[PDB]
Amino acid sequence: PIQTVGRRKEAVVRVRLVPGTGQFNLDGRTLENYFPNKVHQQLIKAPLVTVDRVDQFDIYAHLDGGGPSGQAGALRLAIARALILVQPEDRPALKKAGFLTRDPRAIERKKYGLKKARKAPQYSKR
Amino acid sequence: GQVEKFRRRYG
Amino acid sequence: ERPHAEVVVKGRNVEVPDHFRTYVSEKLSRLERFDKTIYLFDVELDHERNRRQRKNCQHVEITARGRGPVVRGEACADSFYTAFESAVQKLEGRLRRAKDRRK
Amino acid sequence: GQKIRIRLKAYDHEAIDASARKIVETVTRTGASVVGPVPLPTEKNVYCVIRSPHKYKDSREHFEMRTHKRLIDILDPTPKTVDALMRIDLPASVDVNIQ
Amino acid sequence: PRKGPAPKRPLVNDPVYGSQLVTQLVNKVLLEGKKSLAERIVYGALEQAREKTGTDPVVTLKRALDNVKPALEVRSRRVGGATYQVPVEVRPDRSTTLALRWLVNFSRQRREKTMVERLANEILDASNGLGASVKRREDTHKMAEANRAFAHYRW
Amino acid sequence: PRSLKKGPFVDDHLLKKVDVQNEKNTKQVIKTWSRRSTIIPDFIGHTFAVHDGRKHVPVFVTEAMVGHKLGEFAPTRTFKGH
Amino acid sequence: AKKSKIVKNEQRRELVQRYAERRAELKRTIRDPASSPERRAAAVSALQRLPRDSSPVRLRNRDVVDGRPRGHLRKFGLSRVRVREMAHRGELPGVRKASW
Amino acid sequence: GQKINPHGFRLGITTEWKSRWYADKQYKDYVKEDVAIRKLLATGLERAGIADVEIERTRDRVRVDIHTARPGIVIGRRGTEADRIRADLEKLTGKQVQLNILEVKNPESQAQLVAQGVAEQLSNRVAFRRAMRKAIQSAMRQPNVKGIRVQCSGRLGGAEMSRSEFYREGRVPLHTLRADIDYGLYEAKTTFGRIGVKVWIYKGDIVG
RNA sequence: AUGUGGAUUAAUUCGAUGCAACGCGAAGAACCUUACCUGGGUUUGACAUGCACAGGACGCCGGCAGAGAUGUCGGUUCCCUUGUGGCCUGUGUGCAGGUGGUGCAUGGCUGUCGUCAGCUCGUGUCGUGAGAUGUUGGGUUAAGUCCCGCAACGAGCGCAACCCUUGUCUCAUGUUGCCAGCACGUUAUGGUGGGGACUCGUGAGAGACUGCCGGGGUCAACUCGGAGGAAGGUGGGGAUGACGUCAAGUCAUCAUGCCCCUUAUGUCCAGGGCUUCACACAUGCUACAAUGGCCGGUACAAAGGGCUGCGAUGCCGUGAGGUGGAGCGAAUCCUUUCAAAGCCGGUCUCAGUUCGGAUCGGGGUCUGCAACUCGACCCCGUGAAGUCGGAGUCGCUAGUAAUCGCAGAUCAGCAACGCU
Repeated sequence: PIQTVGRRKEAVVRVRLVPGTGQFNLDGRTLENYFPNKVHQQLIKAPLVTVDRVDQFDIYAHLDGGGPSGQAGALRLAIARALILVQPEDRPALKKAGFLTRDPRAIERKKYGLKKARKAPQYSKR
Repeated sequence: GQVEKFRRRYG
Repeated sequence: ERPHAEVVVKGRNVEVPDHFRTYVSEKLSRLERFDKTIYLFDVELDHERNRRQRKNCQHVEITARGRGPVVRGEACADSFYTAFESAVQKLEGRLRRAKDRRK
Repeated sequence: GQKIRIRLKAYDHEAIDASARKIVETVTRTGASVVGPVPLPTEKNVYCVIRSPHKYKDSREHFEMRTHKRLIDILDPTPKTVDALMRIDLPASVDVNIQ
Repeated sequence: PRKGPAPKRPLVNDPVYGSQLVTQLVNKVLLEGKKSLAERIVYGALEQAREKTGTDPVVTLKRALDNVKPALEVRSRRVGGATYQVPVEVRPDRSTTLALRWLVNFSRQRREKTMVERLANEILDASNGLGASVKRREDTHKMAEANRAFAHYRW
Repeated sequence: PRSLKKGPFVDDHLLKKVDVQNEKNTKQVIKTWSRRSTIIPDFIGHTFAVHDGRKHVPVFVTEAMVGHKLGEFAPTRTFKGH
Repeated sequence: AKKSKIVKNEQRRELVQRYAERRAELKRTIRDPASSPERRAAAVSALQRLPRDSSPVRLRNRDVVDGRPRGHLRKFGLSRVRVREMAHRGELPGVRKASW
Repeated sequence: GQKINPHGFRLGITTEWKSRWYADKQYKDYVKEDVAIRKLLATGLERAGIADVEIERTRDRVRVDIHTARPGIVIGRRGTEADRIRADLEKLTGKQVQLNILEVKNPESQAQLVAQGVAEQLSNRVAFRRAMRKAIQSAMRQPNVKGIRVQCSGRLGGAEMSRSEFYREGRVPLHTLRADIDYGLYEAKTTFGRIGVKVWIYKGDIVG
């Protein structure tokens, strides 16, 4: 079977990319009852746009961790990786698009001497 | 003023 | 802005006769005379009270606000009068220089 | 079957590893069933301070007293094997929960 | 950047329209992370314009942008006892950007009871050539005319 | 405040003093150090002296002063203006 | 800080072990329900007759040797300064400077 | 405050602890016990130099090892000193006292002991060049002694200014983690006031 | 709301003073704390430890006096083997104690210029000598990083790297966690047997090195474009603070050289204050509204903490909370199967309002011996100033800023909007 993974700032989701319809399952619901946000829909669908394979591969996945945006990014990453596993030849037009890079923009440690990461207090010269 | 009733509520 | 010079008289631990206050306010008016840009004058009158001292009994820190650049004059002497006058003359150098570079 | 669950605690992974190996060797002697060192997560107790006295709170220093942990589920409790396992002496950075 | 600049961010295309100035628009009207609120405001306003004009709002939007987008602006400098303003040409990137900034910040102080309406009416007004955005752009050109004298600086 | 179920704080020392005074059925000036005692209407004729960190102040009790602590009527801080 | 108040904190802990064990707690067990003699208990008054040092409220967790009475750490029974120094000398179980 | 303890900075990486156990609830107790132990050690013996104090705990027993280059001055030849200390251990509640004394090989390659010898020389009556320089040479003549530093402070010969000047030879890479280091400190008697001492010894590097 | 200055004040403990003091010492001032003030008692003392001498009890349990300190009666009137030991009763004796002063006598410890790239030595020559050269000149560098040169050859502390964390991947891996293929409960549900399959958690380890393609370059450094790769050119963030200055700060974290006290500057106590207020300053929070307020319905996170502690199931109370205790020394249970901003729906229609919440009068809850001075929370009523803010000024280059919420510790309970 097919089983692969994606991750974006504490947004893990496993993916079963079935060869069926474009019917999406997200823990017992669909891409419009979960994620009522067309931008997230676009991010999730753009690999299907890229290979022109909308309504060719069903999905079964589990929501875990992160929020909506991290979940969407990890999802499309995992879908891209599943497509590489189905066939490599689409790869050189994907890293071309960067639908494969695991977004290394994670949170910064809140530091001391501050109010948070970088916003210092109001520096008076008094 | 109603202290007879204050110390019926307070006992 | 003439009484707007925010006087701040103060001494951590000194016998402060209230005619020193007259001295301080007058010597600070003296520079109100030729700088009309003044908001704040935080001032101290400090005393190290060490035994067998190193020639420097009293101490003073002075800082002043101007429109942007702040001024800083520190001094040290045996008593109140040299302290006042010396910090005054250092401020005078600062402020002559500041109003020479202002234009 | 009958089960026995040993939960180990310590501060040094080197010691928890060495002791786990020695213990599982002793279990292996009498043919008693081993599950092995199933890794639990770690604890991270943290206690922030200030470095210096009387002021300078902006300067700080952090510390972290972790506690590594391991579960070793042992089965087939032959009481001879129990008599073997109960009485091993180990490094002192380890404490054990035989239950 | 004493050592050198760095790249610009790769704007996305719109899922609905096919234009990245619209994602630029939502990201310039955004306030306190409510990107989806910006999105729904903008889409509602543009569809209000659609029912106002019977056509796509994007064309009238870019026409308003053609009205309010300068290619010349000011850039000051302190010189010889009296600070001088100077005309400087403006590349199209910052032209569009500052135009949109004008557009939003002079939209906010209108009286349509609601941002979506204020914004939509401002866009229509600028397509027509009436908005305070256009007014300020004309003031900018007025200033450049008053200070053509300082172009030989070439800076 | 001192909730209902607990009952008030009427401390035992001056409780004993007032038991003495009302068993004798005569009322005299009394000196006490207890701001923290709340009031019963048993004290209305009684007279208390109470401390201000510095000295005492004899003060007479009244009906409507109940529900209060005596330190409400002992001034702690002198302030005279500037 | 002062040997006097260090001794006094110790002594208050001992008085606690005497009386707050049972004689300053069973009266709370009296005073919790609705079936109490609070109507006529005066267990409140007998508690007032017990000392003030009955309570742990009058305690103060001082550092076990130095007695810096503020900046206490209950994981160690020590103050921030000695804690620095001895963690810093490597004299504590599994204690080290950290990162994350 | 510039420079942290190299021991405390490399503690979990290169160097190691000096009081090993595990404990969840007896922790405060073990700490007050251990401070009382080290205090009574210093108070029970001072003619000799304790390099370290280290050993551990279990369900019942409370063991110690301890380092000093001159145990002959310390321990009861017949058992006097060790018995007084086992009694001190009974008093402060050890009750199973495996006081297993040990001694070092190279006392000159020990930071704490070199600093204690130096401070002894200072508190005797003595000046600074020959003591300092001769400790430096005594260390550097040995094989693993690949570097050294000394940072004395106090009022040498040369009335009242708190002067401090250092001496060194070899390598002292204190921002380098593969390095092994030994730190050495002292703070005790002298006529005018206190004298303080810090010492660094360098002993190869470590790859593991 | 906090912290200072200033004046009151009986006492408003003490220190902190530009950058580097002023949500500082405070990671918890109702008493305690607390060093301060009134009054009381006390004085080899609240505390140790050493002497000789008288002792066989010390104490401990209940009472009355008492603001308590403290004082007074009844009960226990020890075990060593007789030499006198544990103990204290006292006698004084060595004394013990000091938050009494000097951080400009000091150690330590720290902040700082500054995480800015420099600071120095040996031998060597030059110079009468102070001293210089080396470390200057050309290129390049995150940079005294490196190269081409020469009276300099080299070298050490430094910068960089070995550390952790995050970022991809392989091997092993199966509970307290995944649970696909399976089976069985089916309303609360991975709930239970069952599979290590994806996660996963913890451990070991390859992987990034201008390593490679090409163009420039003393052909040297070095840089400009490419491939792959997850990341590309000190991947990012931390930690790490050269010599040293600032007589920086700290004799109150501690320890300490000197001088002062000792019938009291010590010491045991109850009350009060450190929360005062005609004002000024500095740091922040919620507001000045429609990107909004109100009501209703629905979804996904990580992280930590928990025993004489955490606490729900059922119900009552408007709700603070209230008896009750399952279950947990804990990926199990409490931590809702861990939230809020957000999505959807309805009303409000630009206003001193369904803004805003202060201030104040009520009535109650909880922790504590104790809520007046001087605590938090809840309900009711109260409904103020305030309509985006002057000169000038602070912060921020990427998951950063801006915003919503949560958690922890110090904590009996709280000023926690603070801190991490």
